[PDB]
Amino acid sequence: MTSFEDADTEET
Amino acid sequence: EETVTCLQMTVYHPGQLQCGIFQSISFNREKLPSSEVVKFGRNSNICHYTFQDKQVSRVQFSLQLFKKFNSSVLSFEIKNMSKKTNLIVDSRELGYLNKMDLPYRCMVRFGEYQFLMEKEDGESLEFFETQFILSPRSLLQ
Repeated sequence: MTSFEDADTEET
Repeated sequence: EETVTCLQMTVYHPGQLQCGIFQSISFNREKLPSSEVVKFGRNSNICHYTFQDKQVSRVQFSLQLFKKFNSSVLSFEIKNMSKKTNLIVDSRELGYLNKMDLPYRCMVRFGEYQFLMEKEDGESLEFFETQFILSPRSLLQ
């Protein structure tokens, strides 16, 4: 699963 | 102890009510020392103010005080920190690591966030306080 603080920044 | 500069920022994001965007933010006056650099980010580490948004860069922008050359009061400088998204301050876009001096009042914007900022001068030079305020409705138009 995804790790929130470290994730890439998501554009949309 | 003397009057203290206050920076007041009113925030709106549409759907601030949904996934606790602003969950991690205090809406109370805080007092801070001038030496500090205030950061705004998705990273709980190394940000005073944290936004729980997948779309806000891990660190988004930062504030930094100083005083102008012939001035006897503190001013703020805002620097962008997001390769991804530009920071628009009153219609001017700031790219990665661009910075500028803040007007006493301005709109700072990025993504769907909206921050309306308004500074009120103080005597003091070693502390300033910041206050967050919540806006029910969009601050444009």
